[PDB]
Amino acid sequence: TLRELRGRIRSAGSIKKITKAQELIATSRIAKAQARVEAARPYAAEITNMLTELAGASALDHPLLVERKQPKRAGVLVVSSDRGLCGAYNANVLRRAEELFSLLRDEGKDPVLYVVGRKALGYFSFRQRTVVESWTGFSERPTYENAREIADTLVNAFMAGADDEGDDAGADGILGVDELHIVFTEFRSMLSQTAVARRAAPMEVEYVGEYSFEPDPETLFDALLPRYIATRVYAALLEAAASESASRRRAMKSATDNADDLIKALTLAANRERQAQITQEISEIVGGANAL
Amino acid sequence: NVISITDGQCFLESDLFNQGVRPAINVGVSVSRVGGAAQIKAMKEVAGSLRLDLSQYRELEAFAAFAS
Amino acid sequence: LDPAIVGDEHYRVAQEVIRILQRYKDLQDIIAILGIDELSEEDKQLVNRARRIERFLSQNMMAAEQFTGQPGSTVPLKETIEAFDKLTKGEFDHLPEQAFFLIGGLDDLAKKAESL
Amino acid sequence: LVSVINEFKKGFQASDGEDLEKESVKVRKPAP
Repeated sequence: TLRELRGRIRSAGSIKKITKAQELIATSRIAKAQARVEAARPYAAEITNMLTELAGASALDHPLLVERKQPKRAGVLVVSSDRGLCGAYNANVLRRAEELFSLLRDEGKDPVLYVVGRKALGYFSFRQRTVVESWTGFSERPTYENAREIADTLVNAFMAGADDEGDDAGADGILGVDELHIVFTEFRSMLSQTAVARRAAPMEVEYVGEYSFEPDPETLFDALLPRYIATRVYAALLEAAASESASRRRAMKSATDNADDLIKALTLAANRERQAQITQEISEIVGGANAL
Repeated sequence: NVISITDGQCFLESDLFNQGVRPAINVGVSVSRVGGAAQIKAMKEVAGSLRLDLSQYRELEAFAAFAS
Repeated sequence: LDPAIVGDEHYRVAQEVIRILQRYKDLQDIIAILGIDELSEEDKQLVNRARRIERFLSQNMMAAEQFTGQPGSTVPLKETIEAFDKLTKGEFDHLPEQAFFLIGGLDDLAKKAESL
Repeated sequence: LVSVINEFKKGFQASDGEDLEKESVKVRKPAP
């Protein structure tokens, strides 16, 4: 037939135009994301220097510095995106999460998870697992308040495991967690993006070898640590968004490149069919005319 | 008709020639029904599994943009 | 092919294989441009199953002895239906795809899969 | 007929239904 070919040609052309426009828009957004991400370095460096200098002459004792004596359970947090067409970004994140789950399964500890993003939330919803809480709607453009509240909730959950023995929550009243994990993706290069999972719940000290504290040094230390946790949580989001957009661009590029060849092949088929039809018609009419 | 009557064929396409390689021989289509008696025993012994390796290389090259 | 002549299990297996292959053929139109990313996992599982089951139909008949330089194989139909029922269950998704290319039987299947 | 349907549906039952990095803190003090 002929009409179907023309319809598919028109549809493919429209699709190619739309994909090209989307790719150009994503390439435009990449620069703004890169400009935004690199603005948190000075505060992080100064807060790290402050914490190190304060803890240098301070006592080493804190619930975030001490460990639970028993392996009860371990929490985990998984990041994701809020839109599709991202490529293998979600697949890589989920595979890293699954391999981390397999690694923690060897210790017999039942894990608990927190999810951010609609896609991963739905993917785990289809699967049979528990979700304590879900945060959605701000992956494209993050801000400090969400990171602060996430850090506060996670720190409170960690603090709720002071005397959790067996199934007994103790004086806490609620069964708590004993370990936390972070899974995300970093920004190695414009074309290098690898998923990374790291552990950051209990702090640890390494001596590298070899002021005046007006308020209580212990009070300053205890007040300062949550700020450090919140700053790290905030620093995660910008890298996540930049990696997501960088992964997004190539998908549109390859989509347009693959869409062109369909147009080419359909054009060839249409031309062949037209030639066959006209030659058949002329053969039939001449054969009919000559017979008389 | 001609490919049906004869046995074996060699395919030459414009894509590789335009790319820059002068001898333009495809690896996934050119199959010859000739037996192994044509090649000398030394030739058969020294060279083997070339076509499958080239086919899998032509399959892998499509993902040169993803090294992860 | 009819349940009057052949047992019900063979009929059910053939029907399920036909359904899976037809659904994959239907999805072929969408998958050919964007890929697997746009589709949901509820169809990703079917895509993977269809790929593996279609790759499993390959065989090395003895008539290629003068081409591939390998002996042939024979498979009784009971083993065939058992293996296809096992594959349609979906247990064998762990193994890599390239294992099933030019394989003789399920024992050879497992040997090749574990040897790689 | 609808009463019989309700009675049967009440009677009837359904058969269906390492690689881990760690974040630390640096102290200038020599190791004790």
